[PDB]
Amino acid sequence: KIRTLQGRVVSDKMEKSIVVAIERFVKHPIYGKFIKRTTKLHVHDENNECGIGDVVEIRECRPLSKTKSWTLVRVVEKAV
Amino acid sequence: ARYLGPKLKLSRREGTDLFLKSGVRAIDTKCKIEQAPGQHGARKPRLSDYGVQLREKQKVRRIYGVLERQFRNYYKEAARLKGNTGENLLALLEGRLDNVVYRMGFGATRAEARQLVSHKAIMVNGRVVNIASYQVSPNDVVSIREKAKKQSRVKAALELAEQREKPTWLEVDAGKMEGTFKRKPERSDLSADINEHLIVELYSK
Amino acid sequence: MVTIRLARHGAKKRPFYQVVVADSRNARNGRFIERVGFFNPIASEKEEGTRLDLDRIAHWVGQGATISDRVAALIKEVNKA
Amino acid sequence: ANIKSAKKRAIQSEKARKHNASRRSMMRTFIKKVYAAIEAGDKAAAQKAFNEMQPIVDRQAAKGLIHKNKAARHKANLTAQINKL
RNA sequence: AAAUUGAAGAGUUUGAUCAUGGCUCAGAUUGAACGCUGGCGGCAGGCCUAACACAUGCAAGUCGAACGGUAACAGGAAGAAGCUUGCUUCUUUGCUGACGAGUGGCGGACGGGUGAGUAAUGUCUGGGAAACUGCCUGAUGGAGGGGGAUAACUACUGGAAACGGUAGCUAAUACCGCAUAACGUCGCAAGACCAAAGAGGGGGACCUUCGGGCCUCUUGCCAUCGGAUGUGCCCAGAUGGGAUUAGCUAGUAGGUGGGGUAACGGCUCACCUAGGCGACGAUCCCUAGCUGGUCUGAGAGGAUGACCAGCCACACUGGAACUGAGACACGGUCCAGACUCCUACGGGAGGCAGCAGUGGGGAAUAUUGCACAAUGGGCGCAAGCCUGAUGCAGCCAUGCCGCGUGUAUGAAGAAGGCCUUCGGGUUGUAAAGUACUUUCAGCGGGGAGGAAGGGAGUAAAGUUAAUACCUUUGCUCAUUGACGUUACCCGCAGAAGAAGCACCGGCUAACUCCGUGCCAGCAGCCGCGGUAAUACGGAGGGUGCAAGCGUUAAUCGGAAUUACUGGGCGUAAAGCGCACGCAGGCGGUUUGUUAAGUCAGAUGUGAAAUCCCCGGGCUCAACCUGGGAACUGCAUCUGAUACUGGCAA
Ligand SMILES: [Mg+2]
Ligand SMILES: [Mg+2]
Ligand SMILES: [Mg+2]
Ligand SMILES: [Mg+2]
Ligand SMILES: [Mg+2]
Ligand SMILES: [Mg+2]
Ligand SMILES: [Mg+2]
Ligand SMILES: [Mg+2]
Ligand SMILES: [Mg+2]
Ligand SMILES: [Mg+2]
Ligand SMILES: [Mg+2]
Ligand SMILES: [Mg+2]
Ligand SMILES: [Mg+2]
Ligand SMILES: [Mg+2]
Ligand SMILES: [Mg+2]
Ligand SMILES: [Mg+2]
Ligand SMILES: [Mg+2]
Ligand SMILES: [Mg+2]
Ligand SMILES: [Mg+2]
Ligand SMILES: [Mg+2]
Ligand SMILES: [Mg+2]
Ligand SMILES: [Mg+2]
Ligand SMILES: [Mg+2]
Ligand SMILES: [Mg+2]
Ligand SMILES: [Mg+2]
Ligand SMILES: [Mg+2]
Ligand SMILES: [Mg+2]
Ligand SMILES: [Mg+2]
Ligand SMILES: [Mg+2]
Ligand SMILES: [Mg+2]
Ligand SMILES: [Mg+2]
Ligand SMILES: [Mg+2]
Ligand SMILES: [Mg+2]
Ligand SMILES: [Mg+2]
Ligand SMILES: [Mg+2]
Ligand SMILES: [Mg+2]
Ligand SMILES: [Mg+2]
Ligand SMILES: [Mg+2]
Ligand SMILES: [Mg+2]
Ligand SMILES: [Mg+2]
Ligand SMILES: [Mg+2]
Ligand SMILES: [Mg+2]
Ligand SMILES: [Mg+2]
Ligand SMILES: [Mg+2]
Ligand SMILES: [Mg+2]
Ligand SMILES: [Mg+2]
Ligand SMILES: [Mg+2]
Ligand SMILES: [Mg+2]
Repeated sequence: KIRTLQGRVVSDKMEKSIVVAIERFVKHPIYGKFIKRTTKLHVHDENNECGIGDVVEIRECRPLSKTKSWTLVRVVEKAV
Repeated sequence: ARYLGPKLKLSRREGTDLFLKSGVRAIDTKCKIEQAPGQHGARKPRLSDYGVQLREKQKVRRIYGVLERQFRNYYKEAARLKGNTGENLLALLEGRLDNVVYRMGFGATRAEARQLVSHKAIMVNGRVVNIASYQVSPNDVVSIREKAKKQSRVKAALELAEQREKPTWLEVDAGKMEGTFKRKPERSDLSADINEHLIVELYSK
Repeated sequence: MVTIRLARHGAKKRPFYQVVVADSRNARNGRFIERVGFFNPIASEKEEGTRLDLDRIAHWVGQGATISDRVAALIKEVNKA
Repeated sequence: ANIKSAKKRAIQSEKARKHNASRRSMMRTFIKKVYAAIEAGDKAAAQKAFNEMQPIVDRQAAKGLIHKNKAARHKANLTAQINKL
């Protein structure tokens, strides 16, 4: 019962870290239409157990660096 | 403020009697009610919807002595209160202290009642009131003070009130110079010559 | 020091105090934490001039909130009933 | 300075500045001794300097010139660097 | 139970009509300004421009219950007193009450003001961990024994001053060791280490070196674990315009290892990877403090953020750091620069975007007023001191609300004015006259409330050996208000001291006459005026408001005229010249499952103030206030599975 977010992975070139393209379904305040405003983050990737195009679940932890504030807990649907 | 000019002029402009005089004599015996004031009188004015709404509002304003700034607030209060806006405005206007005094018969004219209230000859529930726009509540008692209970004008007012029609929602004891506001007056208990629907449409323009 | 005091409001010459718990650093009529009861010194009869929350005031006095002289006088008066 | 309290605190913050600077330099001298003995390769001189430095740092932290969180960091880092020899 | 109840259009394109479409107006508001006029009172408001420059007076001081000391003052034990035999001298004397100056503790980072800068290091909403925290409070313990010197002070001396320098003495809760070391720090552990300060009141003798020892009470000090409050940091979303800003970034993204901050972190350093942000708008330019809220609008919406409250930035300009629990500090300290000031020419001082106030700018915004008497804040055990915070007073019709400037009668329809067909009508019950009332303003007198506390005592309880000192509980006594000549109430006489502004062709309610002649002129649009102008100027009359009335500037509405609710593209403006196609938008039908969007409930929060509903109190109202609803939102949990979407068949 810990607040977590699930999203794709876009880049793995950085050492021991990845990025997550969190996607959501937000309703427009004015026109009342549902859109997809994505959100990018920097997630710690100890042991580099991830890959590009993979679905991951993350967790909010202490800031590891200037842009790092999230860490992963597992990996699911390791599509190639 | 208050209007200090002629009153039969306003009555002629409105085209009907507004009860601004004592009523000892008739209106025709004192003025030409059928002829509008000014050089261009003796011809019936031909007015539009805005004109007739303005005349309907001005008739009530001149009858009750209220001004535009104090009448718009009454209209706002009537609209704010639930129910018929037009009936609530009339009820609030009838709830004025000077109007209540005039209806009871302690004053021959509403202007005289206002003057008495200003000069502090009237108390409500034993407490004097110095405001001519005091809102009377049900089960209230309005009595004349001892200092001014021996007024020839204050007794001729009752002598004319007994000739005039009596209010159902009020009670009065002429011997004690006292009256009771029983209930809030209804639409049926008032005159039928006032079309209150012409004021709401005018103020919502 | 977190304290319980009286913040003044109302029109001129007719004040109305509210017993509130706030830090001594903050202003009188500015920032506070909780509002506990009011006080009308010019209130007439058959009209409550004090509606303090004794349970809530004790909850702060047990944590360290001090009490002003006027607040203590009002507490004594309300306890005298 | 238009206030007597400000005029007095002006020299109160100077005498205290001199005392705090002297104590800080005295502590940093032992800190530098430990850091210079660490990389020399010895494991006895560095340990002796650590025992010479620790009470001074603890006393300064108690007096309030520095913080116990900083004193603990200094001691832990020096001990970790010494234990690798 | 209630918490809402909410929608108007008109004029003008044209010989005439319809349609589309542009312009203007009736409406509601302002921190508003100008013209005319001007009775009062109550609650509110008052440099939006030059974050331009400031003369002058105040705005942060307090503690003798921290310690040396008495420069002033009064109360003196004693004695030198002129002697009057008690005293109107006066050395000396800190012993006493108190205290200039100084050391020291605390406060100065709160309170107050401004919005230049910041379009994100800021603000709001909702989540957190990796942190600190004086004064406040709970608990566990300790509180031992020493020292060297500095002020103030004395002598000398530099300098015009500001400001210092040298030689010497002394005090503490100032400073430093030092003694111990725990549930504190370090480390796997063993083990190492870090703290204090005392002060005041009263008493029985065991003691006294006659100062005090000794006992009790209060207060104060140090370590740790806590609590509350406050502060620092991080993430997600939201928070202006411009693409005629399409490429930016090398400490830049990350990693390893040191250093550093109270704390995580390129915060910083050495090395290694070439990454990171960006069409969902990176970067750059312009403007702009943000929010709760305010105006308009029925409503979604549009504009805006003055006064009340919360957050952020700043204190002449650009940077810096110390003390300090907490500033990189409005009235604290260095240095550089401009602007003033003193000068003996070597040299020094100052920062009103604090409260009043000055000059200048502008259309424009106030009194160098009283008081700490209340609520707060700082200091102090307390009394008590300070407080331009605050409570109040002064000016301004700037806005809101209330009252009045008299009521009744009063036709000979007075006189006069205006119009006229010359009969008359209008001003007109209007005035005068007649009886009455006196609110407000003025005079006199009375008179609440904002005042709870504090002090002096007394009795009891606690307290201890103790009826001592101290705390609490009651009771008694003389008191503590700037406002204030208070609110408020009662008599005096007398209608006396109190009404103006705009408009009258249509929009829009209200017409006649006289002077003029496309001249003078009005104007928001249509437009009027070229000898009978209801449109110019004046008079009479009338209409709308009212101590306000008009004009001007800004916002919204009408404008469905940026249309999500709520519009169009054949001919008024609007379909790319036509195709392919990435991202993207949408998507046939059945089952099963997940339950993200969506739907229901619950919890936390969504500050207070403001809107609204039900009431209450200032003689009503404005105004204040009690409770509730609401704050359409966000986060989490419990579920439902009809639809979209994720997965499989
Ligand atoms: Mg008025
Ligand atoms: Mg200086
Ligand atoms: Mg035409
Ligand atoms: Mg049109
Ligand atoms: Mg000055
Ligand atoms: Mg002194
Ligand atoms: Mg502001
Ligand atoms: Mg000490
Ligand atoms: Mg020790
Ligand atoms: Mg000691
Ligand atoms: Mg580098
Ligand atoms: Mg490290
Ligand atoms: Mg590091
Ligand atoms: Mg700005
Ligand atoms: Mg609309
Ligand atoms: Mg805005
Ligand atoms: Mg300036
Ligand atoms: Mg500066
Ligand atoms: Mg420091
Ligand atoms: Mg700052
Ligand atoms: Mg300061
Ligand atoms: Mg500064
Ligand atoms: Mg200043
Ligand atoms: Mg000023
Ligand atoms: Mg001026
Ligand atoms: Mg000027
Ligand atoms: Mg005070
Ligand atoms: Mg002073
Ligand atoms: Mg005549
Ligand atoms: Mg009077
Ligand atoms: Mg009193
Ligand atoms: Mg008309
Ligand atoms: Mg005109
Ligand atoms: Mg003519
Ligand atoms: Mg004219
Ligand atoms: Mg005229
Ligand atoms: Mg619109
Ligand atoms: Mg259209
Ligand atoms: Mg064409
Ligand atoms: Mg076309
Ligand atoms: Mg085509
Ligand atoms: Mg489908
Ligand atoms: Mg769901
Ligand atoms: Mg829900
Ligand atoms: Mg009431
Ligand atoms: Mg709220
Ligand atoms: Mg499906
Ligand atoms: Mg799809």
